[PDB]
Amino acid sequence: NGLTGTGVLTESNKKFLPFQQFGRDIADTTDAVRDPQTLEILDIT
Amino acid sequence: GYFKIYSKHTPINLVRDLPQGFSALEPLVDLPIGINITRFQTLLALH
Repeated sequence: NGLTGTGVLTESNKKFLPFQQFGRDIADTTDAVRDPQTLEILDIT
Repeated sequence: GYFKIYSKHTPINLVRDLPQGFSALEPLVDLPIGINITRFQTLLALH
C-alpha cells in the first residue's frame, strides 16, 4: 500500500452504489466517502 | 482505449418505442482493455 486529514470518526447512513467512491457538495469538496476495506459510509466536518 | 462497459438488462413489451430514465453513468463492469471510441448499438442474440 489513503487521504488523511481532519474530522471525527462519524458514521453516516448514506447509501452508495458499488461503483461509487467519493462525495461532492455544492462547492465540489468531499464530504462522504466509502472506506476501501469494510464498506463504510462516513462524513467529514 | 479503456473499454468502459455499461450493460443493462430491461423488460420489453413494445413494438417501436422506448422509455425514459434519470441519472448518469453506471458501469456494471469496468475494465481498461484498449478499444477505439466510435460505435455503440446493442449487439445480437439469436438462435
